[PDB]
Amino acid sequence: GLFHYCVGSGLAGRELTCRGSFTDFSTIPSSAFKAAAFFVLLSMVLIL
Amino acid sequence: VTVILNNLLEGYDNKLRPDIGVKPTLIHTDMYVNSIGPVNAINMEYTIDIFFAQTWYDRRLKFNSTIKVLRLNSNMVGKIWIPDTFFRNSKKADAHWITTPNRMLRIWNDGRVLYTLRLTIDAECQLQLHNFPMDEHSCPLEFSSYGYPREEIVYQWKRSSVEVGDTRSWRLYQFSFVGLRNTTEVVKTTSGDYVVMSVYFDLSRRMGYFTIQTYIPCTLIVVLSWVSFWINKDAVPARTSLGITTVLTMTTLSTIARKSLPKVSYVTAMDLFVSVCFIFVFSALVEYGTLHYFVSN
Amino acid sequence: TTVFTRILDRLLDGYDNRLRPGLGERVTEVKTDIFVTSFGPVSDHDMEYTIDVFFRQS
Amino acid sequence: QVQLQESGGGLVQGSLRVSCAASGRTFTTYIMAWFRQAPGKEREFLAAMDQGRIQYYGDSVRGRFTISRDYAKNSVDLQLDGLRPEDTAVYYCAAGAGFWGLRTASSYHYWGQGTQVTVSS
Amino acid sequence: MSFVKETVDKLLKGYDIRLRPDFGGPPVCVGMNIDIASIDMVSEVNMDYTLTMYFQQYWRDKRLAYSGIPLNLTLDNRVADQLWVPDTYFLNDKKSFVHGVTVKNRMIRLHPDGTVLYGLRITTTAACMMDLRRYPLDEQNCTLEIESYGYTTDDIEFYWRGGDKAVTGVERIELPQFSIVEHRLVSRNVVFATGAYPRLSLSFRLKRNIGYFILQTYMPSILITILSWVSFWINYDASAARVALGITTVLTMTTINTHLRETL
Amino acid sequence: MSFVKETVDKLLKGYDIRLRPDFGGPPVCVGMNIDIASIDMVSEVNMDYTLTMYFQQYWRDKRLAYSGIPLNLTLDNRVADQLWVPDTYFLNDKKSFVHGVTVKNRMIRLHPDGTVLYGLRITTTAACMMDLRRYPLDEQNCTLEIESYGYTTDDIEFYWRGGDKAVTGVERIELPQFSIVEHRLVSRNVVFATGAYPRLSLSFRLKRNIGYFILQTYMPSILITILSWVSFWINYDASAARVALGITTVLTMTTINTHLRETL
Amino acid sequence: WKDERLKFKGPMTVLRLNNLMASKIWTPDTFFHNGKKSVAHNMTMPNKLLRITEDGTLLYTMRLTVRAECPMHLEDFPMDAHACPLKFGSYAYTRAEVVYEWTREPARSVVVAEDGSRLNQYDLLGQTVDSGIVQSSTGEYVVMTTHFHLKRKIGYFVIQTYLPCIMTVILSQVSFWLNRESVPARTVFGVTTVLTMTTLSISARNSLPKVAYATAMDWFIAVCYAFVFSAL
Amino acid sequence: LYTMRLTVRAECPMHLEDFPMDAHACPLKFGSYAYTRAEVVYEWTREPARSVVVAEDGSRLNQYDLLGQTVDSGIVQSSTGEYVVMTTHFHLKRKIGYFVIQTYLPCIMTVILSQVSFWLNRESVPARTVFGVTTVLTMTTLSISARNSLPKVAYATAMDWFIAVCYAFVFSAL
Ligand SMILES: *[C@@H]1O[C@H](CO)[C@@H](O[C@@H]2O[C@H](CO)[C@@H](O[C@@H]3O[C@H](CO[C@H]4O[C@H](CO[C@H]5O[C@H](CO)[C@@H](O)[C@H](O)[C@@H]5O)[C@@H](O)[C@H](O[C@H]5O[C@H](CO)[C@@H](O)[C@H](O)[C@@H]5O[C@H]5O[C@H](CO)[C@@H](O)[C@H](O)[C@@H]5O)[C@@H]4O)[C@@H](O)[C@H](O[C@H]4O[C@H](CO)[C@@H](O)[C@H](O)[C@@H]4O[C@H]4O[C@H](CO)[C@@H](O)[C@H](O)[C@@H]4O[C@H]4O[C@H](CO)[C@@H](O)[C@H](O)[C@@H]4O)[C@@H]3O)[C@H](O)[C@H]2NC(C)=O)[C@H](O)[C@H]1NC(C)=O
Ligand SMILES: *[C@@H]1O[C@H](CO)[C@@H](O[C@@H]2O[C@H](CO)[C@@H](O[C@@H]3O[C@H](CO[C@H]4O[C@H](CO)[C@@H](O)[C@H](O[C@H]5O[C@H](CO)[C@@H](O)[C@H](O)[C@@H]5O)[C@@H]4O)[C@@H](O)[C@H](O[C@H]4O[C@H](CO)[C@@H](O)[C@H](O)[C@@H]4O)[C@@H]3O)[C@H](O)[C@H]2NC(C)=O)[C@H](O)[C@H]1NC(C)=O
Ligand SMILES: *[C@@H]1O[C@H](CO)[C@@H](O[C@@H]2O[C@H](CO)[C@@H](O[C@@H]3O[C@H](CO[C@H]4O[C@H](CO)[C@@H](O)[C@H](O[C@H]5O[C@H](CO)[C@@H](O)[C@H](O)[C@@H]5O)[C@@H]4O)[C@@H](O)[C@H](O[C@H]4O[C@H](CO)[C@@H](O)[C@H](O)[C@@H]4O)[C@@H]3O)[C@H](O)[C@H]2NC(C)=O)[C@H](O)[C@H]1NC(C)=O
Ligand SMILES: CCCCCCCC/C=C/CCCCCCCC(=O)O[C@H](COC(=O)CCCCCCCCCCCCCCC)COP(=O)(O)OC[C@@H](O)CO
Ligand SMILES: CCCCCCCC/C=C\CCCCCCCC(=O)O[C@H](COC(=O)CCCCCCCCCCCCCCC)COP(=O)(O)OC[C@@H](O)CO
Ligand SMILES: CCCCCCCC/C=C\CCCCCCCC(=O)O[C@H](COC(=O)CCCCCCCCCCCCCCC)COP(=O)(O)OC[C@@H](O)CO
Ligand SMILES: *[C@@H]1O[C@H](CO)[C@@H](O[C@@H]2O[C@H](CO)[C@@H](O[C@@H]3O[C@H](CO[C@H]4O[C@H](CO)[C@@H](O)[C@H](O)[C@@H]4O)[C@@H](O)[C@H](O)[C@@H]3O)[C@H](O)[C@H]2NC(C)=O)[C@H](O)[C@H]1NC(C)=O
Ligand SMILES: *[C@@H]1O[C@H](CO)[C@@H](O[C@@H]2O[C@H](CO)[C@@H](O[C@@H]3O[C@H](CO)[C@@H](O)[C@H](O)[C@@H]3O)[C@H](O)[C@H]2NC(C)=O)[C@H](O)[C@H]1NC(C)=O
Ligand SMILES: *[C@@H]1O[C@H](CO)[C@@H](O[C@@H]2O[C@H](CO)[C@@H](O[C@@H]3O[C@H](CO)[C@@H](O)[C@H](O)[C@@H]3O)[C@H](O)[C@H]2NC(C)=O)[C@H](O)[C@H]1NC(C)=O
Ligand SMILES: CCCCCCCCCCCCCCCC(=O)O
Ligand SMILES: *[C@@H]1O[C@H](CO)[C@@H](O)[C@H](O)[C@H]1NC(C)=O
Ligand SMILES: CCCCCC
Ligand SMILES: CCCCCC
Ligand SMILES: [Cl-]
Repeated sequence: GLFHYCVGSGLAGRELTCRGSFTDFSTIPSSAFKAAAFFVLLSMVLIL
Repeated sequence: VTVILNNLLEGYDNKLRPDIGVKPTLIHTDMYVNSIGPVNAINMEYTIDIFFAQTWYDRRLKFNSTIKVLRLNSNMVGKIWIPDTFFRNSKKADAHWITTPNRMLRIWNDGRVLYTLRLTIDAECQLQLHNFPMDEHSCPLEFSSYGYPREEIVYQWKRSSVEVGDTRSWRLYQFSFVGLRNTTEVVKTTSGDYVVMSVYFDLSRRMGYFTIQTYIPCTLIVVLSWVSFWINKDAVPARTSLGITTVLTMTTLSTIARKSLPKVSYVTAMDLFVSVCFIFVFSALVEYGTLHYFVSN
Repeated sequence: TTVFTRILDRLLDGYDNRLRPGLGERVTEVKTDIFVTSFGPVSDHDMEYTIDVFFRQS
Repeated sequence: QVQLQESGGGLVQGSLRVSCAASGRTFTTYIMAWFRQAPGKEREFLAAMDQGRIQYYGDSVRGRFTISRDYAKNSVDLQLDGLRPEDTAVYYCAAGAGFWGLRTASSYHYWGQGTQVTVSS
Repeated sequence: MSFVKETVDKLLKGYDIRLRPDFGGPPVCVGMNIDIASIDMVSEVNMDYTLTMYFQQYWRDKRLAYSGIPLNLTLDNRVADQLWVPDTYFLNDKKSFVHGVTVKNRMIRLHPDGTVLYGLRITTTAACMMDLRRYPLDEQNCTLEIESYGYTTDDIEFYWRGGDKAVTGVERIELPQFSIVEHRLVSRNVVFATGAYPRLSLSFRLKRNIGYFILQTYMPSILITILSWVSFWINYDASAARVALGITTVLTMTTINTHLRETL
Repeated sequence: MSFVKETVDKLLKGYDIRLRPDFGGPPVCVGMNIDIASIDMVSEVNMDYTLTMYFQQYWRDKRLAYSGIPLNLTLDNRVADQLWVPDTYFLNDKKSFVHGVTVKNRMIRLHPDGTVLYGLRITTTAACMMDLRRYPLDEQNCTLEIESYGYTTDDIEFYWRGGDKAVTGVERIELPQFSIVEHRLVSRNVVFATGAYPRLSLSFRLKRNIGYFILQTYMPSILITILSWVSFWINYDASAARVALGITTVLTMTTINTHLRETL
Repeated sequence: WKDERLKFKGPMTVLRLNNLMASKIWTPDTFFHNGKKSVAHNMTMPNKLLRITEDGTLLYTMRLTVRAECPMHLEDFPMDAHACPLKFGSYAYTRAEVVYEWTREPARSVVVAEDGSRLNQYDLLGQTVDSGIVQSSTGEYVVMTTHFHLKRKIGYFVIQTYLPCIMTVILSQVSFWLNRESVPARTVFGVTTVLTMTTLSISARNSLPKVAYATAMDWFIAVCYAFVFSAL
Repeated sequence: LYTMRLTVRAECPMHLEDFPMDAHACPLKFGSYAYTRAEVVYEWTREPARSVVVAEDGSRLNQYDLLGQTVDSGIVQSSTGEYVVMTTHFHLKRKIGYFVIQTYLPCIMTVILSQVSFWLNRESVPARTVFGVTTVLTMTTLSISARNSLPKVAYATAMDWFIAVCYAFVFSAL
């Protein structure tokens, strides 16, 4: 998604290790993802 | 029976594993979990008490007799080859020696050896404490041979791999035991490739504590901050005291949020909730300040 | 070479470690010194202190 | 007020015993010591005992003078054997935790009135 | 198996544990390898840190060379009692132990050319002098010094096996409070009157994370100060309101300061 | 020195550690001495106190008597493993150990008449059940009980060597919270159903000091209570002042009680 | 137990063995099922004693500090009661090989000293002694069980938590008796009583095991806090 | 020649009357356990001052400054005989800045606050009442926090007297 990401281990099974959280900006893969998540949060704050 | 044991130990080299030059030694492992002790989130570890059993084959220990099984205490455990099994993620592990060494060795006439021992392990478990206290974890317990790579020792899980008891006698204060699973991997190190085997225990936190002691008090303090709006204007001491003392109460309440947690450098769900409540009471006090200033002049 | 091993073997011949040197004829003098590698923390609650030393006697 | 009263003889031809009773404070944890001052204004360390009953002595009076303590009575005694004429001096009883000291008068915060001892040949 | 047993018996027979490899020859070269399993604790009060590692030493012993067995013999760890090993130790250690479940977490592996690989799983508390004047905006340097107790450079020489990649797993470490900015390896000889002693050094630079202190220390104090400024916009005659606001802000700051004192 | 060596060889040779002195004869009398080095952790939470001691046992063994050497043979401590020693143990201990640096702090001293002195440096935590109902105005009785595990009075007898002077160093003890008012020694034979077992007991009477509590807890409570009476001298119509005073005194007293509960 | 191999004859009737010889003799491998880090005291010497009667009857006495797990359900805290167990038996030997029994009647075979109770919070009401069988993958094992019944003392929590909370609620309700024109005074009651309840709640739960579920004390605290909030 | 590496926890009696302005001389004493003065005697290899060497970086003290060492020897007459005892005394002085910033100076400013009440008009009865009583509460909090960071000694330390005097001052102001 914007910040969260699940990936498979690759052993013919799901085992989808999931990492990422907007609350911890270190886990977000890239600065573009951080900016996009921030903008979407700001939009949600505005509509609320 | 003494003759059988003397014959088995005669001309026996415990420094060498069975099938040293032939094939890897296949070991079948079983676990019975007596109790998963408390989870130390501050240290990110959890205690676990297990009966750990390992079954392998040693043709050196074959014997032909009518007994068909030699059941023995720990006395001969040091007299034969034993696997080098160790727990990879154990910060501290202890065997049991009261009244005697809690070990058992059973040798069948076909050479099969079953070796069981009781262990208490402080296993490392790295906790991603986002979503606290709604967080859920899958704490691992890994083990493998310390010296023997996959070409020499290969562990394997049995059908009844890991068994658990009542699970209500366990010492899980903060969490509820959800489920269990097992896995086998090959880990590459400088020494070589080792067959590692893991048991994952799924844990989910309970929320009665955090609901009663943190969320409800914060919500009620926020409501009491709202009460200032309904107090009549020009009752300046009353509204000012209400706002500032609600801020003080929120400050006092925000201190106990992080007692359970370590000093992680990211916000959690509870921290977010408490921070938003603090913002609300601060906004109420500043709102009254602005109102009083603009109404006075 | 071999003379090292021979000397090592022959040191403890007729040696009784239960008796100090010069037992009953003189006083055993011990020259001592200390190298404090780190003067550890001082605990006021326990009224104790930790010290890490290389302690050498002769 | 904390006082260190000193008792003992002053004239001997010889053996002597100089006692020191402490009042006003309990000196169980403090190092109780004896100093000597001959004419000419120099104070000389003689002996000291710590909480561990460990006896420190000066080189000039090693093996001659013996220091002991009565922790119940909160007193310190100095037995002087083998007196010579040059031992004529004023003997001071001192107490205090030994900081930078245990052989320096500056480390002791309590002192006695003193006792004059003379030896004649 | 009988041939392997006979070969091991020959190797261990007549082996003098007291005598190092090449006792009269050049110094034995010991290559050291580390795999950092975890850094558990970092105690500012005690000025130390706990470290779990796999510590491996590689050397060559001609006495332990065998032929006709094309495989590296991984022997039971107890044979380490019957073989010479380096007198390695950690200079800045406060307490350490070798893990002992299910057995002693120790490894002996011989090679046909006489190369001994000796591994130990070690949990060690190591002293780390700390300068916390800039706390929590501090960057500490914590080191592990490996040295030989009894031998000098004339007898034993240390080196990092694999160069700069001799210490692995550091990047996989995660600490709740710190971040490993960089780790370095050094190999030198400390020269004394008795002789030159070989030393290795594994250093880490830990940067303390600030988000915890931003959330728990800085923002509360800033907001309480901002609220204390509200009194200037209240009428001068409203003595009860302004006095209560100021004194309660002082009380709240005292509460924050005290709680930060017991919690940190 | 040689003659001493054959003398010690004669004594130790043909010595059966399994048989006590006067095995078929009357009981062996074991005198006991204690020198109290320190009493450290008088814990109300754990109901125990930690105590370090030099513990000496004296007993006559005719097998170890020697002649021709007019000096007391102080032997290396390891010989204690070769000689018979009493069955002594502390009944009320919870955790005890012999200090073991630089070596095991043991002492074996033989005398020409056959007397054997066996000294140990022991730090032991001992249970002391405290009745803290009158706390902090309380006096505690903390005891150390010494007993023979597997011998009765017909085999072994205990006594305090030197009478009431057997236990020393108590006068030099001082605790941050307590003061040793008195110490007592009593020797008695516990008449168990199997038989009479010897026992010694060293009791201390500890009186707690109240300088801590006069300042920390009593004085703030008294002064807050006094301040609560200021409301009576304020006019009845001044509702805000009197109410704030009373309720803030309530809050201060609650704070005092809660934090006192935490600290104590 | 009995060991015919160790039958002897002589002037003796009982022979006591030292540790070195006693370690060379088979003894039961008894262990505590719910045990933890336990201590076998060896001060000044190993606190064990092995005696052999002439007819091969072995008696083996040990002094132990057993530390054992006692599962607790603290929902009714501080009005809770527990039955802390002590289960033990052979480790390696099944019921077909080693069977344990009580030397006397089961109630009389676990004897507690009169002055032995070292409990601060609890009161030892009594003990229940029994025997049973536990089935595992390795086999069936005899298990000797004891259950010590404990009742928590309530007075400390009454004086420290319940009474101050009750009086804080009473203080909050006292605000109803003042004139409605004393607005700052009644506001001060309400908010300061809320703060006092918060302090009491934090202190009360500070000295309690960190259980994530709700205890009776928690319900009382929350309900009193609700009354104080409702008064404001 | 016999060399060892040791870690020693050792007792250091402390006279905390002048806390945090107190200074101590922590001892390190050793000697033979079994052999008396007539059998084994210890001596320093070099001059006693230079026979105990502290490393330049070896001061792992947070709240103390290691001023220096004093090396000495003596005799102890125990129940079993006379023994030579070799002693060192490490001279420590406490650092005071922490207690100045955390305890003394907030207490001083709180007393100054309690005295500032005298400059308000006497007719502001609720203001001055709340002001004084909240100042008393602030001193209570500061005293609790201060004494949380002390050992549980009986007699009164200097900082305890300072806190008590300031608390009496705010009481008298109210
Ligand atoms: C630096 O220096 C330190 C200190 O020296 C050193 O630490 C030491 O490490 C060694 C291992 O390298 C360790 O030794 C082993 O200990 C075994 C038993 O347990 C001992 O520890 C437990 C618990 O302690 C641990 O607790 C924590 C973890 O749980 C943690 O703190 C530590 O890990 C700690 O060690 C303790 O409860 C035991 O207490 C006793 O009971 C034992 C019962 O087996 C007994 O062996 C002990 O001697 C001891 O008994 C006395 O004390 C108790 C009370 O405590 C009394 O009740 C008794 O009456 C006694 O007075 C132990 O302390 C021990 O079993 C090991 O010995 C076995 O194994 C070795 C190796 O294989 C063999 O050589 C031995 O012969 C022996 O093996 C026999 O028994 C096993 C079954 O146990 C059989 O399988 C064998 O076949 C064999 O039996 C057969 O042969 C024998 C003859 O050989 C024959 O008699 C039999 O009938 C049979 O035929 C070994 O001693 C040591 O304890 C530890 N010291 C400490 C911590 O103080 C570091 O390693 C050093 N570091 C470095 C890097 O150099
Ligand atoms: C954490 O904190 C620790 C300190 O606590 C930091 O450690 C220090 O790191 C620096 C490097 O950053 C070290 O300096 C270097 O040491 C290496 C080691 O090799 C040396 O070993 C030889 C013996 O085998 C020795 O003789 C040589 O060094 C000496 O050379 C001459 C004498 O011949 C003498 O005059 C010098 O003063 C040296 O003592 C030998 O080199 C050394 O190679 C380094 O040289 C630098 O410069 C050269 C030339 O440009 C370059 O080629 C090198 O690559 C290197 O850049 C340098 O001397 C220092 O010793 C460490 N201190 C201690 C006490 O260990 C650590 O770096 C910090 N790290 C982190 C993670 O924060
Ligand atoms: C702290 O608190 C503890 C409480 O637990 C105090 O401990 C007890 O201390 C008192 C003394 O302070 C002890 O009293 C004494 O015991 C002696 C023992 O002598 C006797 O022992 C013989 C066996 O060796 C026995 O045959 C004789 O008879 C009696 O003794 C048995 C015990 O075996 C007993 O069952 C009966 O009482 C028998 O009558 C022999 O007497 C005893 O001699 C003392 O009595 C004497 O005092 C008078 C005046 O001096 C004397 O003239 C008499 O002869 C009388 O006998 C006294 O009873 C008590 O035993 C201790 N109890 C325990 C359980 O240890 C401790 O003192 C407190 N200390 C501090 C510092 O507060
Ligand atoms: C009207 C009523 C009048 C009443 C009268 C009121 C009078 C007010 C008395 C103040 C006494 C102050 C305490 C003096 C005690 C002496 C203490 C001293 O010697 O100074 C240093 C310590 O202080 C320190 O550095 C710590 C200094 C901290 C400074 C913080 C700045 C605060 C600024 C806010 C304003 C402050 C002034 C307000 C006073 C009213 C010594 O350490 P040094 O250097 O050797 O080594 C580094 C160090 O970390 C170890 O000591
Ligand atoms: C008790 C509190 C009382 C005071 C009240 C406070 C009220 C404030 C309110 C909102 C702002 C929240 C600010 C939170 C600041 C938290 C501090 C912070 O930002 O952390 C930094 C990192 O960034 C991070 O991950 C943090 C990223 C996310 C931060 C934003 C959180 C969501 C904000 C949505 C707000 C909605 C407002 C609506 C109110 C109506 C630290 O860097 P550092 O390298 O060391 O980490 C190392 C890393 O690798 C560790 O994993
Ligand atoms: C101003 C006049 C001055 C009055 C001032 C009075 C002062 C306050 C009162 C008592 C203090 C006594 C000290 C505290 C002692 C604790 C009280 C006490 O001893 O009795 C307990 C009974 O508990 C219990 O029933 C539990 C009940 C606790 C008491 C409260 C229940 C009634 C509350 C109704 C709400 C009314 C709301 C007002 C509405 C108008 C235990 O029993 P027992 O010893 O056998 O131990 C058996 C075993 O559990 C260990 O205690
Ligand atoms: C509890 O306290 C007991 C004393 O009250 C302790 O008893 C002593 O325990 C030691 C160790 O078991 C016994 O053995 C000593 O062994 C050394 C040499 O040891 C080495 O060689 C032997 C023989 O092959 C081997 O078994 C060891 O593992 C070593 O490899 C000798 O030099 C000593 O003289 C002595 O024999 C002692 O004999 C024993 N005491 C007595 C009086 O018998 C006991 O260990 C303590 N338990 C603990 C520490 O938990
Ligand atoms: C017995 O032990 C020896 C020594 O460890 C083993 O030899 C080593 O085997 C590895 C794996 O084949 C070799 O790795 C390779 O090295 C080259 C050169 O660096 C590199 O290009 C390859 O990508 C790979 O990493 C290694 O060089 C070789 N020799 C050493 C370490 O000196 C041997 O395989 C073991 N064999 C058995 C059957 O026990
Ligand atoms: C060998 O060991 C014996 C026994 O410990 C030593 O004898 C003891 O020596 C001391 C010192 O003289 C005696 O103490 C003193 O006794 C006199 C007796 O009049 C008394 O006035 C003093 O106050 C002090 O108590 C102790 O009683 C004595 N023990 C005996 C004789 O059993 C002996 O010195 C040691 N060394 C040699 C070389 O024999
Ligand atoms: C820094 C924030 C402090 C809190 C301020 C709360 C009340 C502010 C009231 C509005 C201030 C802005 C009006 C300025 C009018 C002017 O020009 O003087
Ligand atoms: C453990 O592994 C075995 C074989 O890999 C499997 O049959 C068993 O179901 C696993 N246990 C679980 C999933 O709990
Ligand atoms: C009007 C009654 C309110 C009760 C609050 C619990
Ligand atoms: C009107 C009654 C108010 C009740 C508050 C819960
Ligand atoms: Cl998230």
